[PDB]
Amino acid sequence: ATFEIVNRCSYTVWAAASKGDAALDAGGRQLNSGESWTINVEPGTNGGKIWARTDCYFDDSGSGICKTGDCGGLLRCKRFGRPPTTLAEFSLNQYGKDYIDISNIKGFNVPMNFSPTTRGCRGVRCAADIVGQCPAKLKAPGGGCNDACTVFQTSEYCCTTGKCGPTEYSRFFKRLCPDAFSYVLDKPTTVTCPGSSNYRVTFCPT
Repeated sequence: ATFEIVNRCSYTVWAAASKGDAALDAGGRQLNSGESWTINVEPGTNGGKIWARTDCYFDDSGSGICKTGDCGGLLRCKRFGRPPTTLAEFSLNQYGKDYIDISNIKGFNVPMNFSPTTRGCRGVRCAADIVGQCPAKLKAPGGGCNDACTVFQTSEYCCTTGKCGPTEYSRFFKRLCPDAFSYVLDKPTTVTCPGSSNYRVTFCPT
């Protein structure tokens, strides 16, 4: 499957793509403002994620740091990124269908649209100014808006027991972005697409 990753932000981002235990395609790349990078993701990929990283520095070997979304200091991510990270999430070719969503469960750094480029389903978007409106206690000094689990490490925010409800913090993410997951047990906003659809992830779509 192809994913065109497009940076419409006015700032550079370092895109990342991983399924947690491996890179997808090259795993990461710099995207200056306006650039597009198209990756290939193997059919059947389960639990894939794409995200933006901000304020990165990498040496000639591809090792360094980012302020949001850092994946073990690598340009080419093999693992998931450090919160806060707005997440484009997908599982492909799952009994004949693809499943896509956006999640704020690991916080928010960059606004995102995640849409199919082929027929048969809609896209999802979280493009509100979550960083600017972020509750004081969730603001990440390194940049972005943390989720409450990251900040407070409670069973209720992290849904550790698989019993948790919405919270004042989850409701903030949900109010700003109704079409993204705001906590682990949120009413799903997952979209079913035809198996083997192709996609575009756009940072700063509006």
